[PDB]
Formats: sequence, structure tokens, C-alpha cells
Amino acid sequence: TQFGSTLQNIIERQDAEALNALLQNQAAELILTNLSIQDKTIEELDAE
Amino acid sequence: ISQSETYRRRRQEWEIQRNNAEAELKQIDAQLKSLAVRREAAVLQKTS
Repeated sequence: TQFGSTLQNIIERQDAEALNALLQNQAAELILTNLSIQDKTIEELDAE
Repeated sequence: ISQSETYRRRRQEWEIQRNNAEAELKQIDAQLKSLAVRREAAVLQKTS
């Protein structure tokens, strides 16, 4: 039972960190679009 | 002589009114460039 409680905690804790690495890869891909949006903001002010 | 001078000043008004419309359609051309950049930012916001 003590191995099963330990194994259950490791499964929870690998899924909490597989998610955590997923959320940062998604944040790194999303910031690239906002950089290109902000380039069009600066390019608009050059057109203005 | 007064009639020919009236037609000269009339032409000078028409020159100013032409240059107002010429500067205004240069302004709208630059304002369509600015809107084309706004639309590209709205497309990048969509694919975001």
C-alpha cells in the first residue's frame, strides 16, 4: 500500500509537470503572434 | 481689363481648389495604406 500511495503521487506529479511544460510551450508560441501584431501597430503609425 | 482680371482671379481660385482635392486624394491614398495595415493586424489577431 505504501508503494501504491507513492506511485499514485508520482503519477499525479508527472501529469502536473507534463501540463506545466505544455503551458509554457503554448505561451512561447503565442507570444510570436503578438510580436507580429505589434509590428503592424508600429507600421500603422508609420502609415499615419 | 477688369473682366480679364476677374477671370484670372477665378482661375487662381480653381488652382487652389484643385490643389486641395489633389492633396486630399493623396491623403486618402495614405489612409488606405494605414487601413491595409490595420486589416493585417486583425488577420494576425484572428490566427492568434
